[PDB]
Amino acid sequence: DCYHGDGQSYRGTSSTTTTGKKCQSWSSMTPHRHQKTPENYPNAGLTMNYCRNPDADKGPWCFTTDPSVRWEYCNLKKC
Repeated sequence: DCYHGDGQSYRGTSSTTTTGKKCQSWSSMTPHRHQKTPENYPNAGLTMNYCRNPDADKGPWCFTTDPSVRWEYCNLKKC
């Protein structure tokens, strides 16, 4: 659907970036290793590969499943 404000409260099912790439799961370290895991960000709703905003950036984002592109913003409109 959409997100409000900076989308740190977004708990949707969206999981595709702005360029149509599929998001990587927050609990996997492949293809990109990272520290934005549910253990490090317990209140961010980090589940499956859904778009989220653990670091309080401008809007929901995800690590991508393309080995060449670490992360991008998600394909979501601002409510």
